[PDB]
Amino acid sequence: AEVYNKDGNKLDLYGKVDGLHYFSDNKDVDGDQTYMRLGFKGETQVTDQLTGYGQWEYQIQGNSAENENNSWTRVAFAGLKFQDVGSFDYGRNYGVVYDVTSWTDVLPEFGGDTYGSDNFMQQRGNGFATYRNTDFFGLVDGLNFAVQYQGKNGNPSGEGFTSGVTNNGRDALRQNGDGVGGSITYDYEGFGIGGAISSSKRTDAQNTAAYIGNGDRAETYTGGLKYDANNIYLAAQYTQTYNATRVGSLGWANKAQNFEAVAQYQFDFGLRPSLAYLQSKGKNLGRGYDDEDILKYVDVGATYYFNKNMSTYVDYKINLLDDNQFTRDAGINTDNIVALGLVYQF
Amino acid sequence: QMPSLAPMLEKVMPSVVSINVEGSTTVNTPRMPRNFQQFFGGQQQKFMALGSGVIIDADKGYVVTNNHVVDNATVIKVQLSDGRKFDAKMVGKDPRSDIALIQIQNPKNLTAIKMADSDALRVGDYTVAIGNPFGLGETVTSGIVSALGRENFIQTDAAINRGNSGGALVNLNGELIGINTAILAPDGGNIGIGFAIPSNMVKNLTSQMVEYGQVKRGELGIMGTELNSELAKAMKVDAQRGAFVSQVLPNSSAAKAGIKAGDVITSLNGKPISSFAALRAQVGTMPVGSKLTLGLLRDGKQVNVNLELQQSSQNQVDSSSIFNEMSNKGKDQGVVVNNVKTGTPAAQIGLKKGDVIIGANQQAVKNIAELRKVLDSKPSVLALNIQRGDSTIYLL
Amino acid sequence: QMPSLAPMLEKVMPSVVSINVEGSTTVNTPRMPRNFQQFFGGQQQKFMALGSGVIIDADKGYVVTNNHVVDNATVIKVQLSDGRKFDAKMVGKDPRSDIALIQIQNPKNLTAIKMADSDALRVGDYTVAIGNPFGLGETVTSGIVSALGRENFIQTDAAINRGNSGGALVNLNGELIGINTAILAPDGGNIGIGFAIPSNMVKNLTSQMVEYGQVKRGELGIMGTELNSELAKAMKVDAQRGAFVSQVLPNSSAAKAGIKAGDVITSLNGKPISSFAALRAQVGTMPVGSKLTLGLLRDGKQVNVNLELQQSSQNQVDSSSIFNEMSNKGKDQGVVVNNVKTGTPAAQIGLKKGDVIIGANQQAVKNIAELRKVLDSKPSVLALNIQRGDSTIYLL
Amino acid sequence: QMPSLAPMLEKVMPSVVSINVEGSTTVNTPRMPRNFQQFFGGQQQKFMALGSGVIIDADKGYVVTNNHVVDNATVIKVQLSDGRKFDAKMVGKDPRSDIALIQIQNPKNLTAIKMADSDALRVGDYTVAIGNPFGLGETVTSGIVSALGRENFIQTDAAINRGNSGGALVNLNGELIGINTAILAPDGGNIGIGFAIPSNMVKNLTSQMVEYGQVKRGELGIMGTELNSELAKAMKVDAQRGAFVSQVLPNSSAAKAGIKAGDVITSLNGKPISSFAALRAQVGTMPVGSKLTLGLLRDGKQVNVNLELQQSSQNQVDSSSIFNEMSNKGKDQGVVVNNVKTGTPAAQIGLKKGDVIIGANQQAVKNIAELRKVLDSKPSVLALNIQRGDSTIYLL
Amino acid sequence: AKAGIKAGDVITSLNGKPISSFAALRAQVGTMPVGSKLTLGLLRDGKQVN
Amino acid sequence: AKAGIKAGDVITSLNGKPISSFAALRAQVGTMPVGSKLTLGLLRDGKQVN
Amino acid sequence: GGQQQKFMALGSGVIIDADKGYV
Repeated sequence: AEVYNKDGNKLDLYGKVDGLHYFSDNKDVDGDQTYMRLGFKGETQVTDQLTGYGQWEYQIQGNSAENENNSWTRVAFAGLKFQDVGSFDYGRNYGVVYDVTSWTDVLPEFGGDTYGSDNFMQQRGNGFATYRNTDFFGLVDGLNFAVQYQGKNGNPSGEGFTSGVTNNGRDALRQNGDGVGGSITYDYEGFGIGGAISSSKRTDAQNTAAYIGNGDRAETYTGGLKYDANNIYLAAQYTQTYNATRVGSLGWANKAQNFEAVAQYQFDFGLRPSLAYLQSKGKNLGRGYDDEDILKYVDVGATYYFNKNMSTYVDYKINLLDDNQFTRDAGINTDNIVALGLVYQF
Repeated sequence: QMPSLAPMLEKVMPSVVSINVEGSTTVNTPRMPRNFQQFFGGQQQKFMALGSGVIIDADKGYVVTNNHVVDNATVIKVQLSDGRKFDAKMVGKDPRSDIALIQIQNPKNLTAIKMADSDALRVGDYTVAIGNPFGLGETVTSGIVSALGRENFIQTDAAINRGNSGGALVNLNGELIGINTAILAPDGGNIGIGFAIPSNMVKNLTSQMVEYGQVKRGELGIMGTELNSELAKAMKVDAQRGAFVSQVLPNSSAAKAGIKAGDVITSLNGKPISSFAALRAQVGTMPVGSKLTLGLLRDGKQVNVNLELQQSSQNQVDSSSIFNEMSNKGKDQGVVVNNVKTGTPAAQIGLKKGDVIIGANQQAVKNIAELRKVLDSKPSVLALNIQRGDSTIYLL
Repeated sequence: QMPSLAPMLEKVMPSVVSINVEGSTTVNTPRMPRNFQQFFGGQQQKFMALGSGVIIDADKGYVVTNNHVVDNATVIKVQLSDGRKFDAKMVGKDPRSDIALIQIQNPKNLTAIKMADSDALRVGDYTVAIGNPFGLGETVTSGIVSALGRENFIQTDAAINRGNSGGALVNLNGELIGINTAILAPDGGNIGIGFAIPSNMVKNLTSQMVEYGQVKRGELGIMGTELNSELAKAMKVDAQRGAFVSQVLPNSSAAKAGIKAGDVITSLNGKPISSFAALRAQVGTMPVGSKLTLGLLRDGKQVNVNLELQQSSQNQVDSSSIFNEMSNKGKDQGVVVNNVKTGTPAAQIGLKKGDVIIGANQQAVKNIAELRKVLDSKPSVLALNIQRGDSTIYLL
Repeated sequence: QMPSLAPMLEKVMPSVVSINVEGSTTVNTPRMPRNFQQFFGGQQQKFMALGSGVIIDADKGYVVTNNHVVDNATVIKVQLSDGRKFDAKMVGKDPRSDIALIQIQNPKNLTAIKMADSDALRVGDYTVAIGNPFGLGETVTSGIVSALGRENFIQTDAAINRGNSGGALVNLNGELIGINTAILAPDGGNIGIGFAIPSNMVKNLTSQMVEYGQVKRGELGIMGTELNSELAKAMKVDAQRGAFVSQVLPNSSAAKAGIKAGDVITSLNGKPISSFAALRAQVGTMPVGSKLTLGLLRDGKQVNVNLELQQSSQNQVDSSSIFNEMSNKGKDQGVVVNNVKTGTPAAQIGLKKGDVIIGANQQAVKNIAELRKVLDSKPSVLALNIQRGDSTIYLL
Repeated sequence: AKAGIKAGDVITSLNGKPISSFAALRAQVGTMPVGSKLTLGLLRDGKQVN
Repeated sequence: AKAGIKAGDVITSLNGKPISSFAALRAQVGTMPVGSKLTLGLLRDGKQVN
Repeated sequence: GGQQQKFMALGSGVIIDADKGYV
């Protein structure tokens, strides 16, 4: 909702409450999953060509008792945009690989989980410096590219570490050395085609015997396709990764091949059914694991839109992973899940 | 033995002082959290400044210094080169020239520099600068006169890489030839070489602060810029070769007499005006009450008018030895007070937005020098014979 | 009284001029919109340059200056220190040394500096530089001879923090000892200290431009770099300690005589060649038509050959006082024209890619100095006795 | 004719040498790929350093230089100004002062500079610096004494924009007055002006390295900082005006005698300690074995104790002319070896973590100067009479 | 602050007695009412005050 | 190694005959039993040995 | 989902033989 628009400054205050419940034989995901998100997007006109902006988004879980608080910052960044040249922003933001993979992250509840948060340059993460050029100086409609740098996020401070520390340090599964990446997308009418590449130094804390997938750098290569017209949405992405994909709590995959596909239709009366397939196939994993499925599921669901502010959905994760030693060791969910959600948003 | 600048420096240093300013200002309230990958876009905040100054009147304890150091000061301290410490109070300042005057409170045995005649300077002439570059103390650096402007800003290579625009510029005889300044405003720090106000101008601007309270510089009260600005384009200006009027200042002579944003001044008293620059500098060669007729451009508009004291150089809590933004009004026609604030310590005393003060708590106050001359002699009973046009009240 | 450089500066300044260049160049076409968070990767564009120069021949109005200032000039203006303004035309330039010669059009009462003997310079010697640092005018700065190379680039601390490589370097007697340059090509601006071409080299390079049209420097026509480059690795070069040949220039002597990319020169006339650098500098100590046999490396290849005039120093629209890129060919064997352009004003006149001009519109044109010596005396009827090898046509 | 510094520079240059260091260090292992839009956060790596030095003892071939140049050296080469090349070995270094001593191996016909008396320096005094700014060679730059500290770091404007902190600072008589340093540690490069250690301190620190093996500077062995640090806040410190103790060093006197992180020292021998700074400098005016009682703050704690040689200035593979980190122990009570490494070439020889060496392979080794005095005279049979407290073994 | 001390120094004793931990010290200074005088040994190189 | 040669040189012939590819060479050296002698031309600037 | 590491433990015990010092 735009709550302020005066003398060239605009402020949009937005959010949602998702009354949400999971049904699953897996009791670690089963039960109340209610949550809310809040955010703001602000923009200020500096000149006719130059605009400054900032965005912040926060998630607060609504499913805990009052003696605890489970909340986090999704994004927080400030930036400058110049008409027909580009933009730059810095902060917690999305990695440029997400420019392509976001195209299949459109499912009612699940999806978008061949990668995670704080996972090199694949999704949300800290310390992104992002440069973007839209429409190639305004001379090629629909063509966009981006180049991104990520600074090191290392070991926690004040915990007796003698190397690799940063002020905002964290556990090794969520660390990263310096990284660089890029994306190109082209959209003509309904069609879209895109590609992205990322390369991040891996830290010493990540390259210990306690984690599978030791390596100097984490690399990702992504291609994507999209069709979005005539009430039909189709998209697919394929990603090859090296020492970049987490294998639950075990560490990372030496190599992984990720694939996601989605098909959706929008009825006039407000119903939007969705069908999707995701898989992540790991190779040469180490410790005798050899080749294993990290993720494999079919997602069938539907959303009903009452209007732009109220909707309800059901999403059914038909989980094709089988319960074995590998998935047990990594703590990967192999059970089906049904989600039922009712969402108010502004 | 060997040549050295130490012998004259020993006769000069006692006149150079160090200055420590403490003061506050209004900063915007930080919005959290902080996202360094998100390029965005009231509370007083204390800050500390430090600079150099030169003793210019040993008896009165008058020290000349840069306005970028003492600006916004609440507390200004001075330390002599022998280590004696004193307190100081604002007596004057002038942001254009970046020159300010202060007075050591309770001077005792001071030494003043002799001022040389700026007009006799020549380019190959030797120069020596004295200042406090990085805070670590009083540094002297040497060199020569690089460019003699010809406003006559002096240019010299006796500067300092990445340091703050020090203070005194002295010749080989130990005489003051210029006060080094900072042309990188609201910053301090140089462009690569040094810029000094010439000693003769320093003498002149400085006496005004003493004998009037401020410098007699009239403003045309317009504000604007060049014909390249986004507004000169976003508003498409015909015939571009002059000063763009972005706005006419309120209660101004430009405002009073007639003028409106858009018109591009083309001349000033017959002479061509090709840039705000040219104009800003020309209006600076004219003391208050002067009359200057200039040609504007809308279709072909032109007028004649008389300007009043500028608003940049003003006073604050130093007129009444007590504590609390006036300035002079026209000729010796009292002291007119300007924009009052929010804390309202002085407004609370019955002083509005346009209140003159011809009554020296009993006598004549044709100016702030005089007025302040009384609020310093008889600090007992004070009744300000103020008359803001009509109302002639007498507050305490 | 006190010492000063002003007395000799007054005898020097009349020889230092200011230079304003106006010209254009080819820039890429901006692609919009502009995304500042997107690190990417033909039309003439006017630009303005400004620099200093030194009057070196009062009668002919010959001014020496940096090639980085006049390069690509369409219009070059000169303003004397007394304020008189003149027009100037290119007479010569040499990008290697970053030195150029120009001629004031219609000189009247000029003063030329005396050139001192560079060879007598010593490190503790005093130095004074004169230039136009930030455009604001003519600045002089002083210092000493820091390093005497020993090409003999002179190194001096009389530079300027963040400013553009000025021009004249003069000793305490007011004599020219070097022209300050910019070793930060296609930039201008210094590394921290100053680099000057020595006066004796300036005299030498300068006379060549006068008496030939350009400087006699032969090129081996190879182009390449060190053994660290991505191409020396991406192509894996055996035995790395020499100059990497990235490409052999077309219609060159290296090309003609024999050589192909990859070979790493190891010597030049018996002597070891450990870096492109070493080589680029060695080939620069050899005037056209010279013969220099060098050893290459592929398995063990070596050849001997003779080089021709370089292509960096060339002429354009200043040969024919009119307006329109030739250069000299071998010894006094006429003037060979090079790569014609797209606008084709000169190609349109029957001049191809390799057309010599031994006919001075009637006489002998062994060189551009002579040729231009005729297209300036008789601007009436012009018939260019050009013969591009075989065809001996006579265009107007 | 004209004045020049060349005549004294010719009597000085033979004493200034160039220094080329080759050595290695431990760098972290690069993690690939590399993502420049991802702000993150063991193997030896060779590096090359280069700097200047000054011949201080012609007979012994003793050259003074900066510790930031020779630190971590494996190979140190020296080239005289006449071009003769020599090898050099570490004899001493002291990171605090950033001063180091080396010895030319096999000197022949050397010239040493005369050292002047630092104490007689005055601010207007003339100064000349000699160094190797950008590698391209030996550059001299001139100026004056800017600030005389009063530790007496000398401040001078004879520096270099963006260049590495050279070496010699000489007066107009060619005498050494200071060695230029770099206060931008583990960087090299200046803040804008020049900082030199005064010649008298250089003489003093230098003799210690000779006659003892290292400089006698005792450390209090605490490590910490100011009361602003994140840890002074994250741990909330009461009464903030002193030195914050972040940690007490192991096997130290602070440790031994009594003290624990957190306490904020408030005084040292009665005198106020308002900053780590003040303290770090005060403890540096006290040679080993000294006793200094200081007041701590927890609730109101205070103690008295005696300090031992610091650990910053130590030796390595230069004690035994052979190759392989000891230092001195208390007064002339032998040479105590410190933290052994991983390659263990010296540990492999029966030398633990705390092994003294009073036996000069037969004689008295009250110190590293003596010890090294023997491992240089009789390189035949070597039996180290070491006794690490109890065990008195005799290894080869 | 007034009397003299600066961050970093590690107190080693309080009135002659060993101080091995902030703890020990925080507790010892708590057995002393205002205006009391307690001389303690600090450590920088070997500093001590009263 | 013993006889003389260093990385970089590109063999151009083997006993007078042209060597246009490692291939050609690897196969030619395979038609020669131990102790044989084969003189080949290298290329650096123009080097050759036996 | 090798190096020795020092650790410290503390507990209580009961004297069960005063002569032999058995706890």
